Amino acid sequence: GCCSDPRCNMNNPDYC
Repeated sequence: GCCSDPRCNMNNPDYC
């Protein structure tokens, strides 16, 4: 999903 964007990444802790 969002491994490069840390914001999107932190928004969805269960996934990358």
